[PDB]
Amino acid sequence: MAYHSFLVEPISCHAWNKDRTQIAICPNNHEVHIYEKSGAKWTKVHELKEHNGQVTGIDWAPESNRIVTCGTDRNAYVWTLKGRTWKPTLVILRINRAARCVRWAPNENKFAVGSGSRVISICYFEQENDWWVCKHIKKPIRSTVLSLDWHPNNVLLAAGSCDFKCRIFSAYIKEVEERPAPTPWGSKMPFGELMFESSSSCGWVHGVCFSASGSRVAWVSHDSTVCLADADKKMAVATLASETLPLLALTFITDNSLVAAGHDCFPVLFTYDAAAGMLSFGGRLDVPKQSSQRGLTARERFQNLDKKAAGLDSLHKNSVSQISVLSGGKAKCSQFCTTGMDGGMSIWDVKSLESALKDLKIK
Amino acid sequence: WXAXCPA
Amino acid sequence: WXAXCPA
Amino acid sequence: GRLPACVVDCGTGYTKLGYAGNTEPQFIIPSCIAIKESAKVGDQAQRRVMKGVDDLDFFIGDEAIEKPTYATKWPIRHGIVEDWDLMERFMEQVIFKYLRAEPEDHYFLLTEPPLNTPENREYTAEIMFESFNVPGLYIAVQAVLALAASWTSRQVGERTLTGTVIDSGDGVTHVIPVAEGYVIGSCIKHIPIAGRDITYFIQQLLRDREVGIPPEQSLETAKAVKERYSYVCPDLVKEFNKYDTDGSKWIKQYTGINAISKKEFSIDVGYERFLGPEIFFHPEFANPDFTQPISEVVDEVIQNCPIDVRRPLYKNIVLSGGSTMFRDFGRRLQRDLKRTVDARLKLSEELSGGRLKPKPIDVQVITHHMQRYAVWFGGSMLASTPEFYQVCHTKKDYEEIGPSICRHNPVFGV
Amino acid sequence: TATLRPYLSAVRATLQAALCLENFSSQVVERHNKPEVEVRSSKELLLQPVTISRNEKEKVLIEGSINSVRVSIAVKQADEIEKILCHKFMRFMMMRAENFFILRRKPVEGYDISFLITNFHTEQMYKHKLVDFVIHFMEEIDKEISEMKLSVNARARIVAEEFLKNF
Amino acid sequence: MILLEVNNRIIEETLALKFENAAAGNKPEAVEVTFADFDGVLYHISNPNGDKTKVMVSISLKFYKELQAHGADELLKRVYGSFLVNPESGYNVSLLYDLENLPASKDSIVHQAGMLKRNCFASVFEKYFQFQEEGKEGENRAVIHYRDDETMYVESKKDRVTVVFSTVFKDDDDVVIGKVFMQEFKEGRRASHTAPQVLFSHREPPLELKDTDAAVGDNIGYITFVLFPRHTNASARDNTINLIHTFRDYLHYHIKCSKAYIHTRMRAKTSDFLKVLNRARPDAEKKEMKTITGKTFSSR
Amino acid sequence: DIAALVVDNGSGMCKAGFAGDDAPRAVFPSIVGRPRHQGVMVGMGQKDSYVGDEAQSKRGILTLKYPIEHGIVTNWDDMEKIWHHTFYNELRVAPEEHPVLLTEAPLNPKANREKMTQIMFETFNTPAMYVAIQAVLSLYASGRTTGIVMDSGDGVTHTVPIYEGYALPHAILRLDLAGRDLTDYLMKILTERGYSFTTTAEREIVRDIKEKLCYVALDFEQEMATAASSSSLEKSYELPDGQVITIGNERFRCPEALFQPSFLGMESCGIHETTFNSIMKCDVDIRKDLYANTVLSGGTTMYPGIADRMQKEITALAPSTMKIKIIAPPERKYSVWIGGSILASLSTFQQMWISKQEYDESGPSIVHRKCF
Amino acid sequence: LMKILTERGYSFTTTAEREIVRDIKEKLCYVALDFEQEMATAASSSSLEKSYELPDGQVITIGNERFRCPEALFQPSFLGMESCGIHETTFNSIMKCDVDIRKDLYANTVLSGGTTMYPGIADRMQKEITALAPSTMKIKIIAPPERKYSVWIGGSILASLSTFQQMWISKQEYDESGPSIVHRKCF
Ligand SMILES: Nc1ncnc2c1ncn2[C@@H]1O[C@H](COP(=O)(O)OP(=O)(O)O)[C@@H](O)[C@H]1O
Ligand SMILES: Nc1ncnc2c1ncn2[C@@H]1O[C@H](COP(=O)(O)OP(=O)(O)O)[C@@H](O)[C@H]1O
Ligand SMILES: Nc1ncnc2c1ncn2[C@@H]1O[C@H](COP(=O)(O)OP(=O)(O)O)[C@@H](O)[C@H]1O
Ligand SMILES: [Mg+2]
Ligand SMILES: [Mg+2]
Repeated sequence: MAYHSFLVEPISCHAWNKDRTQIAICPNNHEVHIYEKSGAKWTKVHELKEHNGQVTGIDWAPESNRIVTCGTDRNAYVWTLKGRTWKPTLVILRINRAARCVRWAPNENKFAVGSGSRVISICYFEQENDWWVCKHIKKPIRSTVLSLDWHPNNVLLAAGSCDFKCRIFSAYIKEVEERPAPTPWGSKMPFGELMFESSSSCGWVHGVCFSASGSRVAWVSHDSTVCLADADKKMAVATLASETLPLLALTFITDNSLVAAGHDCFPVLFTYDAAAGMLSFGGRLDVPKQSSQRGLTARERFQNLDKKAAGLDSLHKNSVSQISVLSGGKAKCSQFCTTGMDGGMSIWDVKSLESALKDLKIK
Repeated sequence: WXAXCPA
Repeated sequence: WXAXCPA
Repeated sequence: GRLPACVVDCGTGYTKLGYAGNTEPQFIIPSCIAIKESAKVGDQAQRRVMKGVDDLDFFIGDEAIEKPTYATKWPIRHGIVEDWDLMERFMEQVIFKYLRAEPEDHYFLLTEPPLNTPENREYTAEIMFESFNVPGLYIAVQAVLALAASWTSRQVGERTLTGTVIDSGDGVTHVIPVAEGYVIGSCIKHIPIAGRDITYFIQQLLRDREVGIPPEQSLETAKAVKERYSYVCPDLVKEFNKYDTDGSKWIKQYTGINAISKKEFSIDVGYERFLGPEIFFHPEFANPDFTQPISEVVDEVIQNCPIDVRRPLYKNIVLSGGSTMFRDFGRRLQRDLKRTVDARLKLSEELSGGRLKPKPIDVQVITHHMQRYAVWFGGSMLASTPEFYQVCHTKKDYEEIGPSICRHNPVFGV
Repeated sequence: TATLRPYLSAVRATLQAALCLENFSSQVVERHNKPEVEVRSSKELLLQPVTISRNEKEKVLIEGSINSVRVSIAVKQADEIEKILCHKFMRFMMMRAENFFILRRKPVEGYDISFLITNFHTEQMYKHKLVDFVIHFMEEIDKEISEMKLSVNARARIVAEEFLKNF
Repeated sequence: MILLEVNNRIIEETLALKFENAAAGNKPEAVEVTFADFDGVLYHISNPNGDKTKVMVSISLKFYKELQAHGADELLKRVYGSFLVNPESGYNVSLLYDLENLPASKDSIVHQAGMLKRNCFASVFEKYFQFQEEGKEGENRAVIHYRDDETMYVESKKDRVTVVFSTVFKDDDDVVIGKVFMQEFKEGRRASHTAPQVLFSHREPPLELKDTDAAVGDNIGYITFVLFPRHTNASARDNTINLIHTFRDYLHYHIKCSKAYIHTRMRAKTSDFLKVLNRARPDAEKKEMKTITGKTFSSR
Repeated sequence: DIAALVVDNGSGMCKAGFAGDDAPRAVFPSIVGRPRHQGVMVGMGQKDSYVGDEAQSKRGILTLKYPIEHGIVTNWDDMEKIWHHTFYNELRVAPEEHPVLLTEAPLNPKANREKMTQIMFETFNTPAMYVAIQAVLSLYASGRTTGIVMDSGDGVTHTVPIYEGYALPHAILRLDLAGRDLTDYLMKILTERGYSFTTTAEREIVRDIKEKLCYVALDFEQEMATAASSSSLEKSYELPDGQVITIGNERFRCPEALFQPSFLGMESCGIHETTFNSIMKCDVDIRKDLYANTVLSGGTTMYPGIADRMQKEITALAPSTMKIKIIAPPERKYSVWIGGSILASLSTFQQMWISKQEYDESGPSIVHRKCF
Repeated sequence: LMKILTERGYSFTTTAEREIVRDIKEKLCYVALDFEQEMATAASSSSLEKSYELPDGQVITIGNERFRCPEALFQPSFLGMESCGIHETTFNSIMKCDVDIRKDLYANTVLSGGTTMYPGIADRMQKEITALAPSTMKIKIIAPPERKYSVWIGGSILASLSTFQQMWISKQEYDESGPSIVHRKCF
């Protein structure tokens, strides 16, 4: 548990490697900065500069150690670590607007890039030509694709959009993997199929996430509502309308409990009751911290008496934009990392958070 | 005042 | 100074 | 009936006031304002709030330089108004004290340099339309009116509507090629090096060498030295040598009066006789950003205009403004331009193969009887015609569209 | 003040229900990043324009979006002198619209002033302090205009005394 | 400048220049200068029939008919002597200076030539001053059309002189500020122990304007001065005439300076609001020290 | 933002730095040395004027001259030398690119600041300057907008009372009595013991003795009777040539002159009574706020136990219900400079410069309009 | 004057030099008939400077100061005093009285005291009062040729009166009623 502010400008997106010893962040510009954990302090080890616009999606494949970065220059790059430097391989996305998000597949054989061209790009490799190619899922989509998360069976793909709908497409690529096994979502799974499409018509969808077992899909809306669709119950939707500001990211720490965050800057916890089909506000995870005041010197007193004649009680001073699971997977998580629009990186802990608050029960 | 006394 | 005291 | 339109040419070092229809400006005052300034602390927008009626305790023009207890401020720098409070007060005394015009019965014709930012025009429109409530305004470029001031001194039958106007005032020097009466705006050149830079250079020269000049007049002297003993040299190092070997003839004496004890001081005017004007043909002497002589700038101006209007433009280069009243200025300008043009023509002939010898381009620099106020008289022409009242921005146009009515001028497209 | 307290509380609560802005690149043009409420290019990134009014002629129109918020204020103007002073004051506010980073050089038609807070203003500057600035403007503008009116009255009296003194 | 002045600067400048050129012995040059003044007055200094030795200064006024009445030229004649000649075609009054018969002390005739409009006005106005001095009640009362939509109703009685300005401004902003500048005009009599009785009215015209053709309406304001025999005696009537003459122009002038006054307070309050906004910009942790120009410091 | 040089340059020691720091970058005694013997060893390099620390180190063969005396510049050539050494040798910065915030004591002749402006604009060509009053900067450094600053430099002492920012210019009390007079008095009284320092190179030794050993006695007569009845106050100082001297009674007799100038043959009141008079000249409604905000500064108020003496002396002159606080921070010597860096780093201060252009058109008479 | 002389560079601090400064004030100072105009004149010429010789041979020249010292009488704001000038003081003292007598006082203003021996103080006082008082009334400043001893002359005339011998405080009266008798015997 700690908080580290890498910079004062927002962090667009971050990604960790397998052993959670290095982090790749976006300093709110074209570069990708790879920092390494050295004892208790962070030290920048790599700078990846190939993009023309600011990066909007980074993802780090654990087993193969390949980074994928998509930015607003309509391009994607796959960085591989040659000796001591990261060399990029360009992927031809064939989109005509800025990309928005990128996600490796669980088996690291393909990756999905959601863009603002109203398409999803499933990119894979062609070792016959050393050619990173891509196919397009573009039928029921009518706006930007904001968030992606893959099913544990390497085929299905949850996608939230600015068209108010959360969908579950089938990203089956019949040239890199075998025909998948039937899931409670459907038995017919050709590429580009539509397995599920939410009924919401209000608020954009900032974040979607599959369960640890791939039987539940949860998402957050700008409508302040957090929803969860269960597949073992005829794809039934359980919604919870919050009374705070909207959420931007979420994750599955267990098969029953979610950890969301957003424009409130503090993580909240929700729970799912399968015996009733309804979400419950588990409550705020962070304990409101008391920020110490400092006495003013004479140089600073006059400097802010001439020029201008903390308010927030959490670690982050701006909205939280991305939540990842550090260690423990999604079946039983113990650490989750949050990055927001204040350049900070909060490594949380589930055990310490459950210890600090005894009114907090994780289903 | 105006005439007589001040005010 | 000029008058009073030196300076 | 109609009353004559007011013409107010506001320049950096001097403002010319008059009523359109006359032959010369009714007033030529310095563009300065004397206001009461004391030792205060705080911003400039905060110490300018005067209680009561104390914001009308100011003077302008000749009456603002005499006042020894007031602080004299110059609102216009490089032709661009940097202070709008002082400019509004200056305008209100220009209208209500000197011109004695009721600003609701007279169309106004103000002036501007080429590169005046559009926000300056919008502020001028806001001032003249909402504060003074003029029925119509017209902000014409300064040098384009200076062309129609050379017709009073040239023989009949050779008063052309095509020429390159060179206006060198107190704060800015701009070159405007007019062809057949249409301002070729995309070729206008604009250099912020002008008379006042010469006056700063001359005072810095005098202060490094001479002794006995009272500090409070160190500028007032460098103007009397510049506008009296200054000429143009055909060569610089040769002139330095001519001053070094025969100083007894080329070094003059200037005798001024210290206006506190009325004693007289005497200084020696030496190199600053020819180094002053030389910042026209060597602008790096005063501003290290520019490095291009004025002959080369004029040649670029004329060589960018359409082809079949290049030969008449070379024939009617009209000087204007005070800073061009230096002895043999036009002569050196024409000499350099003739050199450039003849060299280019010989190169074109050589490249052609040597079969035709084209007509040598006639280059002429026109000094006339009206240079010191050549702009204003031009305005006094334009603001005396009927068609003038068809190109002004009527009060209705402002009341409808707003100050953005005055946002366009012939230097930029769309 | 204390007569604008519920009106200002409602305006402030509606301001921090919007101003939850996010970065967003355009959809109708290749690589531009423009405020989506100013261009009105996509109708899916535009929230409902909500009006909060204290009476018929004092109101705030809030137009939200995914990376921008446009807050137009129609101020109280009781008589013609207050109208003239409010016009001139809003104009002198627009003149410096790069020192006010959240200001707009021209008000929305029908409204007296307009602020345009994009997402960069909420990433690089404090959000709650922007809300506080808007609410403080709405609190103090009436008072400042009334003091302008009193200044005009004092100027008129001084001018009258300066004339009638010479007789 | 608080109080407007009565002497025109262009006339004085031009005539002084001509008289300096003539007194030094230089040959006279041509002159043709046309200009204007307040209240729609039109001046023209020229030469009669290209005669470069004579300078004729003509003036066209708005009280055209009131000056042609019998006895309205006593002051003009008295002050201008032989300089007063027949009006130039299209103008109303005309002086004629011969550059070869100029008397000594050329400052006095130029000081009296710059006040041509003031003298034309005071000539048509001292009629009632005399009608009151001579102890006659019910003397002629008239309406001087000193402008084109505004009037000045003058009346002379046994013991007073009543002057009623019927005034109206052209612009809407000027009208709105003029309502205030005229409402607050009775608060001036607290600045002096001797000031003429001033009455303001815009609900209804006074009872003096019910037999006469002075401009009336629902957009016009009426300002009544009651000049008593301590403001119209033979020693303090010059100042009274100057003030009654330049009153409307002075009010217009100060209405138009009120805006340039208010602009400073508005700039101050704009800066005060910018200082409240500044609380939103997060203070930097380290700034790079620059130079007066703005370039890098180039040193520690 | 712009970097503006802050050059205190009071009498005694010149302290120059950049605006925005917490301590002056270069502090050196404002002296100018001149060789007073023939040069015989040619080829080693020689100079005809040493400035600052170099003149101090070589003081054995120089005639140290102070260009400033009692807060007034009396030799402008040496002042220009000092400024040149400050600009091009200590700070090593081009002066024609940075504004300059100089300081001047109150109630000095106007010709002083006039010639200062003329020198700074016509010799070094600074683009802008500003001449501030020392005590106002001292109050800036203390981080408060109300109080009476009591600045006792090396050549001049002065008090300035300020309330809510509105300084009262009719109660500013100046007193030409400071470290140099005390140094001369110590030179005088050191003879009675048996030591004679008479040359301007040994005045530096006497100044070091003063600022290392001298201190202020809380009760003068008690301390006199004590040090005159027992050898428990004597201290020994080693001259730069091995000799050791022992001073007893003199230790507190040197600074005591500050509290009763009758020792120096002067008529003016002590510094405590001067401060009390300055306070009493202000209106009755602010005195209580001044008593609790007395501020000391200058290197002459660095004597051990002077805050307690000033408190004990003012408390005897003020009503028994007023609380007397002597706010003496341990960084008092640099306070006048520290307030300067605070001032020149403000945003609105850019509107208070004297721009080179404004001077080029108005001569030196502009400082009286732009700077109070 | 001791304070403003430091502007020129002259420092008089000890009580012995206050007498020199007082001799300068009572030999060179004069009241200006128009303060702003005299200030503008003394700032654009050298015809207002006068040289005084200290009693050691040193010669000083004072210019603008000559009339800035007595001007404090008409503008105490220079001394940081809130009170009004002596002209407004006299006018207010007159206006405190009944109406019918305000005329006579206007024509019988009698200066007195040494401080009113400044050249040009009568004219300045007259101008100020006639600018304050109504225009009909007449203002006459009775500044006698001598007014340094006028109080003493009046005291002599009073003591030499024959009707005054019944108003002395007699020794027996003091021995009977103590000092406080001075509050009832004397007005
Ligand atoms: N005869 C002259 N010779 C040289 N310089 C002159 C002459 N007359 C004026 N100047 C310079 O030109 C400037 C004034 O000319 P002007 O055309 O009025 O400029 P502006 O119109 O911009 O004020 C001043 O800087 C003055 O020194
Ligand atoms: N810490 C100290 N203790 C005692 N005396 C000191 C101390 N510091 C400085 N002084 C003496 O005070 C005198 C004047 O102080 P100084 O700071 O030099 O004035 P200024 O600030 O004008 O340069 C110096 O000569 C020095 O000897
Ligand atoms: N001619 C003068 N000019 C200026 N000041 C004077 C003049 N004569 C006297 N004074 C000053 O006025 C003060 C009063 O003078 P005086 O008539 O002696 O009354 P008092 O006896 O109360 O002092 C004196 O202190 C003196 O300094
Ligand atoms: Mg010009
Ligand atoms: Mg000091």
